[PDB]
Amino acid sequence: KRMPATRLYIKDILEGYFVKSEGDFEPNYLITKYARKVYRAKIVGTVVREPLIAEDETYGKFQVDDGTGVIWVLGFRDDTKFAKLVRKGDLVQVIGKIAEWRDDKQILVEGVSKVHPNMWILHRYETLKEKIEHIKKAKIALEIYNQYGITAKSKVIAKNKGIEEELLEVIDELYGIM
Amino acid sequence: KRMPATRLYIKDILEGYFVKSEGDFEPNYLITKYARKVYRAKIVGTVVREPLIAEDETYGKFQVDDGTGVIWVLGFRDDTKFAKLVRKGDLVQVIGKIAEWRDDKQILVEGVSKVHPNMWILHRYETLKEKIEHIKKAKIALEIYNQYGITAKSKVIAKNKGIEEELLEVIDELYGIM
Amino acid sequence: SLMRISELYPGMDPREVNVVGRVLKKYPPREYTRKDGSVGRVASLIIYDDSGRARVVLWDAKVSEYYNKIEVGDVIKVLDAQVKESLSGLPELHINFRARIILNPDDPRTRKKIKDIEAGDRFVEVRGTIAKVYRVLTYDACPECKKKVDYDEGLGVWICPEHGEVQPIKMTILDFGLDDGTGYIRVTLFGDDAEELLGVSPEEIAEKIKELEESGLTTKEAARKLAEDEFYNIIGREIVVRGNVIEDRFLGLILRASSWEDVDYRREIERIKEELEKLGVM
Amino acid sequence: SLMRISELYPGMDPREVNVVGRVLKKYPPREYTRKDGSVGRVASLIIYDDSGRARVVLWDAKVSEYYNKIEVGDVIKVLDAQVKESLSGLPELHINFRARIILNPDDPRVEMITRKKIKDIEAGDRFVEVRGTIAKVYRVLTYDACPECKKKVDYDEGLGVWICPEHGEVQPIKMTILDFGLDDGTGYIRVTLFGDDAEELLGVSPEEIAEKIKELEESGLTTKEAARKLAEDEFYNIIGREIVVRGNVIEDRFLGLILRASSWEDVDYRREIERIKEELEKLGVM
Amino acid sequence: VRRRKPAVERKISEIREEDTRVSLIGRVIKVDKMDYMFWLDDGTGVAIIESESDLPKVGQVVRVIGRIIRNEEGIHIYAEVIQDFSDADLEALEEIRELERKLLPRLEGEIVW
Amino acid sequence: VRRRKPAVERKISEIREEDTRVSLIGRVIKVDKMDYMFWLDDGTGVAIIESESDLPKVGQVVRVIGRIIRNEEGIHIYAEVIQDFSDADLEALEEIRELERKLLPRLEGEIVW
DNA sequence: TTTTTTTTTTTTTTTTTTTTTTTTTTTT
Ligand SMILES: [Zn+2]
Ligand SMILES: [Zn+2]
Repeated sequence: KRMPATRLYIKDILEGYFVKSEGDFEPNYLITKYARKVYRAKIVGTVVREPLIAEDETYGKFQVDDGTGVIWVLGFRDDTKFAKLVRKGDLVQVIGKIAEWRDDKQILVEGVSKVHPNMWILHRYETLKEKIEHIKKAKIALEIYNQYGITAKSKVIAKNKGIEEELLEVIDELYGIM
Repeated sequence: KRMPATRLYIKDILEGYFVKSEGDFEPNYLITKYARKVYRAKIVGTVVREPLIAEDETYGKFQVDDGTGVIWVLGFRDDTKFAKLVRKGDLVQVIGKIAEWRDDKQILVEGVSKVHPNMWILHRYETLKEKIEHIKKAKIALEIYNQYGITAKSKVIAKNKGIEEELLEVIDELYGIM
Repeated sequence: SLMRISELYPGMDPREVNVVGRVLKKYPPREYTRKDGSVGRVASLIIYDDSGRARVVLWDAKVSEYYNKIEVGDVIKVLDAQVKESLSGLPELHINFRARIILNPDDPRTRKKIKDIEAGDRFVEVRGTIAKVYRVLTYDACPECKKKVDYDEGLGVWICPEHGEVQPIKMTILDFGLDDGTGYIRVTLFGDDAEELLGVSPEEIAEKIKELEESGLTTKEAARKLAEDEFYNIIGREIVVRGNVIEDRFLGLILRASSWEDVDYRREIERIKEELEKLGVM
Repeated sequence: SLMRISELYPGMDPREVNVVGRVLKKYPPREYTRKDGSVGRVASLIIYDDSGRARVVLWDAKVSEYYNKIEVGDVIKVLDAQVKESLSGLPELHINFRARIILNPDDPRVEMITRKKIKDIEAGDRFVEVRGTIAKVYRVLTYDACPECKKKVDYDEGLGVWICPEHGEVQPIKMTILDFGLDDGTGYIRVTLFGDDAEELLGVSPEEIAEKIKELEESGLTTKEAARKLAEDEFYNIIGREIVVRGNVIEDRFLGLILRASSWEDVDYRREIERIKEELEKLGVM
Repeated sequence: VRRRKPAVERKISEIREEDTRVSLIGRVIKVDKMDYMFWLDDGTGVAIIESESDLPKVGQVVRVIGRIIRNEEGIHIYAEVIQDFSDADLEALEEIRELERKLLPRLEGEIVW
Repeated sequence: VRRRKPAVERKISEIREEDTRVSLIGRVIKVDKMDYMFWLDDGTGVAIIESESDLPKVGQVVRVIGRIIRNEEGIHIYAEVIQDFSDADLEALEEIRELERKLLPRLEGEIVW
């Protein structure tokens, strides 16, 4: 399998809780304040500064601002090529893995490309739609968790209300983190 | 010490009373009709004739006219060089010691140099300013001399009115000459 | 009618069947055995119009009625015939009791989210982000069937297994992944569609593949390398792909994209507004 | 504002600071260490208006904000800057958080971009201007000097080089010394001119003077004797010339008051006549 | 640690005193190619945009991200980013700005752990 | 003993019959290079100056010291000294001539021994 | 309608030289 890249506001990534998987092959993920488990991030913003390419070409990075937050986007080794593509002022869409370095969340670039201003508008519309969809589902799942917890009975009730079983585990994990 | 060269009209030098000092080291001086003791003269005029250099180079002389009088300027031995510098028609400024030869006052050249026509104008302005300054001071000093003479009381009165003690001695000496 | 032979399909309403064709071939009449044990007659012809060819099958009294009246080069008009699928999958015109023939006539002649996609899905429209580039390469293809052609060193010519000696055309293959926020799917583009997305000519891609192969890489290795080194810029681009989903026995679902196009942002925003209205936002 | 750079003074109210200037020089931005140990940035420019020049010092974010936007020949307007005294005693404009700069402003100013008589002179007098006649020429000579400190250099015969006690091995320059007297009608004072000022008055090159000094020394005269002789024999023509000298008065323990002239210039006759007119008005002439 | 403050989306008429970095979207009405400044009109006001290097064209629709400069001459924007918003559906943008204004505070306030 | 009579400073229009040696200051308006004569205009008149060797240029401001020659052809000056007065402030010279005229006779008359 | 076939995943980041001031008398 290959899980989805979740379209989010940079603020939601920044305020999230990064989870480092102990296994050498397990993917790292983030749990947002609204109990959203995110493996990959899909953001749309403006490149605010001219990229930073290390002289030794070991890493390349660029900054993206979407209005709700500012995040760094990093490409290592030959992946430095991604940072060379962009320039200060470009309006871009970024997909990648969420990483945490020095307790600051960032995006490990998988892809970056220039977008039309209407794509930024489409991004804002989709981000808000998905956010409302998720919050309403998580609110019902939280009530199920507070009443029954993670039991075989609660899993059946969650499926009946259109809630994935994984959502109850995310709530429990978030409660454990907090 | 080295006393000042007084800026005067040639007429004032010519009409003065030359005083030969009896000492072999004492400087000769002149007392003008306005009781001015003059050790050195500073005049500005035109060289009216081509200089006179003695064939044996023992003396060199040149004539200067300032409008108020005509005087001879003399340089002896190697000082003949001063007369060689000038030519007929040059507008010059002369500084030197006043001398009297054959009952005619003259200037023993210490320095002679060509001047700009505006220097001749500046000379006339300074000469008149100094003359008025001196006459007014000598008029007050003459009143002091006629009332008290050369006494310790008159010297105190002279200092109070901005008159030098030497001025009263010059008046007494001039009265003795006349 | 303006109907053409190319428009015939098996099981179409015989009342709609109205085509003309010139007779290309006439086969001998034959006998056939009926379900009741009796023996009937059947005869076949091949006709064609400006669009294609069709077998015309005359049954029983229609053989006696028309067969000798028709000759090669003549034009016939066929009405009210049943359309059947031939043994090669093509439409045939069956001239039974109901059908008529006129000799030498007077005639002028769906949006689906990746999470909902299934194996074997047809005509699916998916809007998403290019997430990965697997391979970029070009192969020599037949200009008719677009299949891989083989170079024969003995004859010095290019041989297509279906069309024989052909002049090969360079066909571009682009394998990438697409993400829509609810799922991930592999995508394959071919020729003109792939060249349009890549923005590089197939002849230029062939030259770059050759340089990589000369360095000691196989065709497989060179295709993956060129995708990562030169076509990584395409990643992050939002596009709309349309195609059919085939299930690979190890690679999983692969979307064979027939076409790709730029996102119509106003159309997409309207879809989102519909979803927001369903959530009680507007 | 009508304010000019010449009107700036250290500690003036930054709210009054409003000047314009064309950029004459731009120096590279530098780092500096703060009292807290952090490192900041600072960059300096030189600007000038119709009245004078000022150093402009951009601090920290003001460097990032304006430094690359400014170029030589551009005009800037400076507002609300602190005025400090430079290391040479002159006003400098400090562009800190409070200050503002307007690049190529719309401003009307943009298109526009002590005498003492010898009789009154005392020992140790500074910045005195005296107008008088050259009356005597004491000595004319040239010596080998250091190009940096202008002090006498010594020739080392063992190493074949010229040694300055302050700067070590140096390339010597010929320095001219002119000692003369000046008379203003109220007194007499000794005057000394050096190098370029002395050469300008003498109208002879220092290399030519050195050659003449050498000829005199070869004849059996010392350096002292040769200097007095050259002044009397060749530079006697300078006597009788009216000049304006400016300098400081030092008192020699036997020679008396010596005016070390920093500069000399020709007499401005109209300026002098105006001074005399002032004196005549005081006497009741005009 | 002065982390980069995200550009706050505003209309020219709604700029606040506490705003230090803003995002404005409008049409260019005048370009001064000597002082490197341009006049941006969004429908709600006109802002004087001081640019360092990029000067737009007259009549071009642009999005500007800049730092606000408050001086005695007024409030001008020192432009950091100037983007071509010529084909941008500002009607749709205005509609999403209103949707975010209404729904974002309600979504955050729904959290009852 | 005929001692040299000092040159009496005059204007061309103020020359007296008893004057034998004068000082005039003016502008050259014409030079005759064959008869060695030139025309001097001071503002008050024009005098014909006969020169022995030095001929000035036309338009040059000069000061002439000469002996007056009175003949049937008129009054001409036999030039003894011709000086270049081109940079001379004649305004200042005129002012000092008036100061001397007023103050010199008063200064001499103040002597009451 | 096509080529050729093994999906995904972690971690790595900076102001001078050298010293004795001035003065009489001599003239074709
Ligand atoms: Zn083929
Ligand atoms: Zn030195």
